[PDB]
Amino acid sequence: VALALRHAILPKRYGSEYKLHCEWGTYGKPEHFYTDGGKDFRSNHLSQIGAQLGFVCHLRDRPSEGGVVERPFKTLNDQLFST
DNA sequence: TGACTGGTTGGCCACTCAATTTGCATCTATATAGATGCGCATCTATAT
Repeated sequence: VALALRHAILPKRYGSEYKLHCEWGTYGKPEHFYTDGGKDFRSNHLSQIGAQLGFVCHLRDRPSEGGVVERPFKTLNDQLFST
């Protein structure tokens, strides 16, 4: 989770070996972080990251509330991985 | 004649001093057993 936050937050750049035509172009840090109930996200380590960067964490009520993060894995299976 | 006799140029007390014994109070500097607190292993529980 900390590696994924580091990539999300820092400005992104990729070399020509990724062959991109666009730039990812996103950066900066959240005001809130919303997660499942997994130990990874309820760990003290993430809580210390939250307090230093200033983004309080929140646990989702049910997997169906996570629709924004859950659905992209179906979309990746269909458009990318099944080929 | 060989005897006799006479002749004759410190202690008893009161006071004092060096000493030297004996005892008591005061450090003192070490020796030595018990609380207290990390620092990790180990087990249990919970979640995806």
